[PDB]
Amino acid sequence: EIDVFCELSYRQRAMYQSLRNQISIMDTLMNLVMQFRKVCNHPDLFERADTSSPFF
DNA sequence: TGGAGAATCCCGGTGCCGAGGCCGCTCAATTGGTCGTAGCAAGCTCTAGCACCGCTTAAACGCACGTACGCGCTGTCCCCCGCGTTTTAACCGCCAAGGGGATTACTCCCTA
Repeated sequence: EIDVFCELSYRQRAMYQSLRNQISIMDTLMNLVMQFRKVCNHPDLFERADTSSPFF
């Protein structure tokens, strides 16, 4: 059994920390631990990156 | 009237498939007892439904009389039927999708 640690990429931690900011109001925690598990898997699960352009 | 042909009947054969009957279970109908009530029986009031009389007039009705409208009769046509050809898409089969819902998993926190 080999443990393989890797840190949250800058996009993931932008998701994770703004999500964790909800703990300043709630604590829904069982909802948050599923959103935290999504971003810990891939942020496209939480918000799919897609072709984008400036504000019109 | 006759006739030909096209349309409908009837008779027998075939098949399939659904109705009628059988079997398990269950759960919902029945037995037995309690308790509340509700509506059934008496009694009182007096409300308004019925009957009658007399007057008023305005609504009904019998009949005169016309003319306005119902209907049969003629002509036209046009437009809907009937039947043959062309075309389309309804019906059937088979696979696909997914989409919804109920069960199961596991944390977190309310509430008893």
